[PDB]
Amino acid sequence: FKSRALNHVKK
Amino acid sequence: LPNSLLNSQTGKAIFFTESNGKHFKEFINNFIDSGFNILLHSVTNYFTTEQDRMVTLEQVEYLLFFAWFVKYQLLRSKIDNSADIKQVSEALKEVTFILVSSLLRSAYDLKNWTVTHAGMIAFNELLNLVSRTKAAQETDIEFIVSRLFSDERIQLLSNLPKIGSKYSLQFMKSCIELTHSVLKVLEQYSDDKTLVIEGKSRRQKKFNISEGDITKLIEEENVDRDEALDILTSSLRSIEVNFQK
Amino acid sequence: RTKLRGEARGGAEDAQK
Amino acid sequence: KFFSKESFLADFDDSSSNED
Amino acid sequence: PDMINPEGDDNEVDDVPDIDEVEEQMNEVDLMDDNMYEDYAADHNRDRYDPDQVDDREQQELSLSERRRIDAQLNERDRLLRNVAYIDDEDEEQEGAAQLDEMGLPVQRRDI
Amino acid sequence: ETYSSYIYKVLKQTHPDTGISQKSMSILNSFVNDIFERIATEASKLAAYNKKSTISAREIQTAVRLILPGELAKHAVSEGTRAVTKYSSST
Amino acid sequence: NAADFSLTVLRARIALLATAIGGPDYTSQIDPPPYKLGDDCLACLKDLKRWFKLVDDQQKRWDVAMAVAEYRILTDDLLPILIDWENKCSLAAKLAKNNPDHEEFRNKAYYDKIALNCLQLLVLMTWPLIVTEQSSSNQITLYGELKKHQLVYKKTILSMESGKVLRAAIRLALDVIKIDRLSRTPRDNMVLKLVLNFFRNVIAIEPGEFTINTKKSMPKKGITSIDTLPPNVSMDDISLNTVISSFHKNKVFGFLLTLTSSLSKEFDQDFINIPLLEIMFYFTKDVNQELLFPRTSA
Amino acid sequence: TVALREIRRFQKSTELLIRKLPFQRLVREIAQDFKTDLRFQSSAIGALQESVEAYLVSLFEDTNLAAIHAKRVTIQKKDIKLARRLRGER
Amino acid sequence: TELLIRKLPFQRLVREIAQDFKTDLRFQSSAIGALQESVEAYLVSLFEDTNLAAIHAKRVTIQKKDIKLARRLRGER
Amino acid sequence: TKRVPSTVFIHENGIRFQSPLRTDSRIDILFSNIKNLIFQSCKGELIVVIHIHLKNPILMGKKKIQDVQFYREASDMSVDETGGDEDELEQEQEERRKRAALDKEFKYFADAIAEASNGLLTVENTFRDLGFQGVPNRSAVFCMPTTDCLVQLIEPPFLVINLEEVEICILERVQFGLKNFDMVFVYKDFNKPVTHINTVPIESLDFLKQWLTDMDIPYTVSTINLNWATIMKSLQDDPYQFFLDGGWNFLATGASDESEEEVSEYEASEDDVSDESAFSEDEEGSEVDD
Amino acid sequence: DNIQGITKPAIRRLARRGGVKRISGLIYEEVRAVLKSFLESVIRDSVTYTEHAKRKTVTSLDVVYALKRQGRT
Amino acid sequence: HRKILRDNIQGITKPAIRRLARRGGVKRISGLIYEEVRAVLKSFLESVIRDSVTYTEHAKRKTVTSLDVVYALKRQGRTLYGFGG
Amino acid sequence: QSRSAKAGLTFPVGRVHRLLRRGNYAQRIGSGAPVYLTAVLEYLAAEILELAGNAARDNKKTRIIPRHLQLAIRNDDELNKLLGNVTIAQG
Repeated sequence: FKSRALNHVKK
Repeated sequence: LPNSLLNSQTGKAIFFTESNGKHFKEFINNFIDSGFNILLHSVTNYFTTEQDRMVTLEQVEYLLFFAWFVKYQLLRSKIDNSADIKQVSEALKEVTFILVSSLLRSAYDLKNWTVTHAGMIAFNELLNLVSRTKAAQETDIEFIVSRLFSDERIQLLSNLPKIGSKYSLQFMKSCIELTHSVLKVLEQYSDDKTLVIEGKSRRQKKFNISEGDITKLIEEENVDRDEALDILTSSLRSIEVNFQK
Repeated sequence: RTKLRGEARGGAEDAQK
Repeated sequence: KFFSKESFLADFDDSSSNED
Repeated sequence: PDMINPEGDDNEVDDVPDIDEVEEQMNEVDLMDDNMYEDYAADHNRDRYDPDQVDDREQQELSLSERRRIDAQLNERDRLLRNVAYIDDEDEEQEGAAQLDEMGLPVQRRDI
Repeated sequence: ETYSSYIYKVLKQTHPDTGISQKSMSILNSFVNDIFERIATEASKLAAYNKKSTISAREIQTAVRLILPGELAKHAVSEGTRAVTKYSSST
Repeated sequence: NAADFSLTVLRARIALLATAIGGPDYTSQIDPPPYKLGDDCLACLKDLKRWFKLVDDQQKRWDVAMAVAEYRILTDDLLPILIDWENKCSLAAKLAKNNPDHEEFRNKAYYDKIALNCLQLLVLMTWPLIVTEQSSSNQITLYGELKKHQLVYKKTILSMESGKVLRAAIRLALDVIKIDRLSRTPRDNMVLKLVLNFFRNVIAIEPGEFTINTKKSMPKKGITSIDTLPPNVSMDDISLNTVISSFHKNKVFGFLLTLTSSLSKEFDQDFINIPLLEIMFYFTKDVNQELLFPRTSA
Repeated sequence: TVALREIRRFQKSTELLIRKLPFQRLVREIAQDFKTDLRFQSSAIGALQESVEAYLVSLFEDTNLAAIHAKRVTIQKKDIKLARRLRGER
Repeated sequence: TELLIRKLPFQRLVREIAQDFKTDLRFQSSAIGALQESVEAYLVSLFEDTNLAAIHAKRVTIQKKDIKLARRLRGER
Repeated sequence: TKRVPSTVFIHENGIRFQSPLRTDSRIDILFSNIKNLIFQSCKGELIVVIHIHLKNPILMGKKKIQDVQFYREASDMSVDETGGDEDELEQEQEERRKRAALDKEFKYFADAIAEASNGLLTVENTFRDLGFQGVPNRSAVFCMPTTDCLVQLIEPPFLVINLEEVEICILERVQFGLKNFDMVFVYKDFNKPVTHINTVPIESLDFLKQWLTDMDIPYTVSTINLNWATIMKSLQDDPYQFFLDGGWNFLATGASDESEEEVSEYEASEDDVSDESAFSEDEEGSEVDD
Repeated sequence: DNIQGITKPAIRRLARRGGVKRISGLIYEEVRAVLKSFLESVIRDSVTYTEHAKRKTVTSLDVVYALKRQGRT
Repeated sequence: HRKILRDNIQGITKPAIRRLARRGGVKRISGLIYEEVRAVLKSFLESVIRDSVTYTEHAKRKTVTSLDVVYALKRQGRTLYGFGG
Repeated sequence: QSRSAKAGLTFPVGRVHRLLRRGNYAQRIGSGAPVYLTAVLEYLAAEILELAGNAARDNKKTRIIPRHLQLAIRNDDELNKLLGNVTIAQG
């Protein structure tokens, strides 16, 4: 499986 | 890895309050004025033997700790003249030079890019500290600028911007600040010409030694001949670089 | 063994050879 | 600026006593 | 085709530390050379210990039980510091703790 | 050099002609102290293993027959048991 | 149906253990209910350590951590035990400083041992969660929810009467520090490493990341939120301002300063050289130095 | 022949190895880290001296064995890493 | 923890070792199982070292000389 | 390019090997050209070999080779992949039986080659029990001291040290605390360069010295590595001028030379006096348990 | 002797948990040699401990103690 | 203009490393082996002096006796003989 | 007649007993165990003395040197089994 991570620090 | 300056946005701001900000400023000031040097010396003692076994986390946190506290002492010395820059003087030893440069080189050759970014930040602040100490006093400064820019590290700092455009914004901003620091510290030697640098020789550099020459160098610089043989070998790889180049 | 050695009977021809 | 450990024990016990 | 060994020949796989092999290619120091007849025989000045710095006197020595206690303490220190996962591997840890049930869970202490 | 004079007594006992040097005697003394340390620590660990509080000669017997090579261990046991039976018969 | 049966018997056993650690002593009538230790309760602490060893470590599972987290062992059992020990020891230290050899603890060694085991569970349960490749699918499934439970842990540690557990941890450290350097066993320096590791866990806990599955195509609605927060936990509780406030109020800063300044003369530096640097990094990873100098002004 | 005579003299002048006075300065500098106010015994510095010579000579023997194993005369980074590792001293 | 080598050959190996010892002590299966588990652990350690000694020499097949290198670097004779 | 199960032809003057790939490319070696006929057993080995050393090199067409070996894979397969039954025990039975059969097969052929030469070439047998490991060239192989030669027959550098042509076998870098040493054959004639075999284990050394006593070749011990190129060139320039005065005396024999006079008496230390004593054991021997 | 009769796919499964992909022929014989030496050492240590304990049958705890000896730095 | 030798690694001189390597028995060496030997020597002295200063600091003295050093080397398993005790 | 002559060994059984007491290997030690240990020390020291003296006799040196001790350790295989890890020096 392939996953993409999203951070809250990029906001 | 935790979220840090390598991962956060350049516009991210921590909003300290008045009391919390004052307490943090007092704590960091007492940390640098009390035991930044002892802690840094102990860690560069420990990691110089554990260099080939540490995973990326300790390399990143060591380089960020070093760069952050060097930058904070630089900014405090710039703002206020009460603080002493020699409180981060143990940043300028040869062991920390070897550790930071070897971490950056091993990060580049293995194509590891987080430790490359952290070492780029640490090298930029190392050059900033060297520039501040050189501007304060005009010596060991020529020795340390010969030490950092030795080997193939000029080619390393040259080809770091060529590969910058693929990666993130923070890597590219560190490329900006590192190249600006490199050109600012190397434009100071445009007229002074003191650019003797240990270089890597490729083909045969073998020389038939003369023990009369060895003994008269023993009389000259008060040396034992084994380390004079070391000096005689190390003088053969010494080259000079052009700043226009 | 009054000599109290592991190879007291074995050392003579070793020294000879 | 050396920080003493006995001073930290004394400050710990004193701020346990009254806390200011 | 060559058969270097009956037992097996080289796999011919590429070397991952290419930087080290290249820097050995451009730098190699021979031990069997002309300079090996130079490093050994020397003056007697460097084959000395400084009498002023080094103090040689009859001093107090540890007892044997004290030295064995220090040996046990630093063996414990090296074992704690060298092989550590977390702090939870403390003293009087259960050597009979490895009790796995039929369902994989730890076996309950002390039947309901 | 606490154990050295008795090394010298053994050396006179085997034949009085030869004489021991300083450095080799120091090597011999450090050998004897090392072997003493290995017997004594190993028997202390066996006393902890069998939970006894008294050092006996029989755990010394099995400790010598532990760390020494076997053909040398049986000779060490033989001379030792002759010495300890002579000591007990003298009582 | 082996997996869900094993999960529900594991959750039942953690529930029974969490009831067996202690109670709030509703029998006594005090306006704040004082926490009372249960009968044979140190064995329950060793059972939590045994459960976290045998299942979480070798078997590559994280079911025990959430089984503890949903039954509030850190929130309701370990923190009241450590805070009660801290308050009792502070009062006893006051009364012994004014008059020595009066009003002692009855079972001080037992209280120190259960306090040390509670601190061990705090370090073992608030450890930073890293999920690299080739790990078990249980950890990959459970990572986000366990990060949220660690966020609840950090909020509860920093917010429970302004973090008296930090004072308990530094008291467990100065139990070691009062001993002379020559008389300190390596277990005592390992307890010092435990305290420094606890402070690095308190600082180092950050909100998790939002991971999505990219095998299917992204629909027209798209990502609606990337919030990874528990219900009662806000961004203010996690942030560094509360950390600095709770550390200055509980004198964590003076503790770190007095271990940093005499690192070579007083302590065995090889034990605590690395957690001290980790603590300094976990302060300074998210702080810009230009904004710390501000140069109606708001 | 005076040439093979000085070869024989060179055979007499072996076993010097690492030099005594730089080793004394280096072990003093190493001892400054653990405790600044320290003093040494000359037999202690000598014992450290030949312990380091014995360890490093055994290390070069193991590194040479690893290098000859690798179809190769020279020694590597990885040769000395293998030679140090398979003694179990990690 | 699978006991790969067959149990009755190991039980008669221990009888053979008792035969050349001429020790005439008996054996239950607990000590034999502990011996076999310890042998499996020592052999998997030796074969892992033989793996990485072989791939140090840029081969995927372990050999006679990898075994000699493992014994000599371990120092066992 | 590809090896095939070929055949070998005995003639009364020359051994013949015709390649079934190409008839024109074949090897013809005279029986008078044979210097040595070595037969090696397969015990502790994967293949079984007969080596032939020549006094006059033979050219293949582009380069002169010195010695030719005929080999046979005795085992069924060289390397076995990894990943009820009991056919394997009978399998190891059949390769021990066929190893004995192939040992007979090459021993009879060695007897045939020895008989066909009519005394000009003799037979020779190797011994594994006296063998010793070491590195010639860049290969650490179990080398093979035999009755007539010292042979090395595994690696494509094949080494045959003729014991009738060697002057001395200097043992070299033999110091204490050292597990390996360097052993160097210097031939009787000085024109060819010396042979050096490195990294021999120390435990064979005395046994190796015993072999040095069997083959009528002396030995000396030098504790330092010797630069053999300059020494051999100085021997090439003036052989008789050096040998007439101190031919072998330039090295230490084995050493003592001048006396060191560093021995000391232990100064005749007396018995220890003023002991601590004060035992106070308070322990009873009682009855010993046995 | 059954040290001749030690089965070979068991050695291949030891090799499977060893991580290797291929096994040579002399590998078998020298693994059986180091088996012989290892059993020699550990059974000698076990019979020393059970001669200390005066029992006619060895125990597994003495084998664990022999492994504590056989483990070295 | 000329580089000075101011480092603690220059106690480990290059012909000392080459003499140790010739005593060990290599035939040719690389370049990074010098500072690898320097790092190995630093690690070994830091370990042995760590045990030795622990010994002599438990002896309530400011000097190091050779008995402390030989027992420190004995604790690592690298036993030395010929120094008394 | 003290304990040393009562055991018949010139190595000191009393000093072995005392240094066993000061080591705190156990709180109780026997009487036959120091006799046994000093007989083992007698056998080992006498054997390595005899081999070292024989090695001195081999090269016709009347005086024993630590090189003869080194020859005694290297030549005997079981002494290399006993003393393989240790190196000896000052020569």
